[PDB]
Amino acid sequence: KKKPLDGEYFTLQIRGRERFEMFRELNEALELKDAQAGKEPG
Amino acid sequence: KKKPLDGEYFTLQIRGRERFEMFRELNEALELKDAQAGKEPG
Amino acid sequence: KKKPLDGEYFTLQIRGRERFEMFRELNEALELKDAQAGKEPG
Amino acid sequence: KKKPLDGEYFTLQIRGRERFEMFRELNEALELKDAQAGKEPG
Repeated sequence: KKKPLDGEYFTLQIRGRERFEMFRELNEALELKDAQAGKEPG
Repeated sequence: KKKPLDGEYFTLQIRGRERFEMFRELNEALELKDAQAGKEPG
Repeated sequence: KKKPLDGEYFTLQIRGRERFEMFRELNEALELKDAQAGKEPG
Repeated sequence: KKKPLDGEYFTLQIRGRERFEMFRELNEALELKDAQAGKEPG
């Protein structure tokens, strides 16, 4: 498929695997919002 | 000092510089509470 | 439509107007994923 | 003691008890850093 070039691309070292999964959820959250930006104004 | 056994160490790609600073903030947030887990709750 | 059984309904006092808008953003974030829990993951 | 001028005070309806405990955790997180804003960064 090859996705287009999105915004920049940084990284973050999250210590502790427990809190790691927690941050991952927040990442996907904002990710879906960005995809809803190109969606209808509704 | 600091911590004997360090937890795992993963990483996360944060697209977008604006949202990046947002996640980094939460990172130090949880890290602070971790240092408070040393002395019992008071 | 929307959702048959609504989950519980609590509340939270957010001190500071600046940080307030920050939490509200995460609120709608999780709410969006909840609506996606209807159709299987794809 | 504590803080002279308290910031504003709003509220937020968190649907779902599971996600509720999640937001509450981040609440105390930012509150802790606020108390550290007293002494310069070190």
